[PDB]
Amino acid sequence: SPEFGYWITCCPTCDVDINTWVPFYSTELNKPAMIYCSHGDGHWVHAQCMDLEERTLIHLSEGSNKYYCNEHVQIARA
Amino acid sequence: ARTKQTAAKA
Ligand SMILES: [Zn+2]
Ligand SMILES: [Zn+2]
Repeated sequence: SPEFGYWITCCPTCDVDINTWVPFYSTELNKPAMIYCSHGDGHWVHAQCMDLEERTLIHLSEGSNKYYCNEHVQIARA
Repeated sequence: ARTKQTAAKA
């Protein structure tokens, strides 16, 4: 179910579907890795849908920076 | 940044 937050359509180009997904990152088991976007009220995106390389995803995860996804990072922030 | 499924676990 999408209610657990993984098997969702995360963005207009999202390719992830529970019937066809396969592991891609070294840290994945049976669920896609995701990252939190701070735009608006916030939302989660699949890392692979953002075209994040593993090293980049891990660097983001180990740091304290907020993240803005590819759809929202270019929107001016008041 | 907050992430999910980014660490090895046991
Ligand atoms: Zn996606
Ligand atoms: Zn976003």
